[PDB]
Amino acid sequence: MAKTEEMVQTEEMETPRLSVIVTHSNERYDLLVTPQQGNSEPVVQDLAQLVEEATGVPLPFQKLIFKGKSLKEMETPLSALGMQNGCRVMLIGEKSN
Amino acid sequence: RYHRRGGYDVENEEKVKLGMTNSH
Repeated sequence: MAKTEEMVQTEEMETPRLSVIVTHSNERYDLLVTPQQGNSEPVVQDLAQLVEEATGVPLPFQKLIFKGKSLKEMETPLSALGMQNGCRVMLIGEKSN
Repeated sequence: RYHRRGGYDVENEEKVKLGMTNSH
């Protein structure tokens, strides 16, 4: 279950086959990593957008607790935004869909 | 209810004695 040494998930414009595992209690959605930074290295709003765009749920309606940080516009440096193929993200609460 | 998998299958439910579709 070492989702790190892969780099072969869902490819996009800048994202080199990078998708994150968005889990919600049991529900899981595949969302592409936020680019416009450094391909494998996403932006600070990455973890925030990953869970948000995962099902179209506003940030204040969920609670992202993963990647060694919390949901926000900016928390921990990008270098700690899960330096891998998206990493894993989970939120506690509900989801607006 | 407009809640995909919340508490039960998807509706409000009256029994609510089986969290099989609580989130899964």
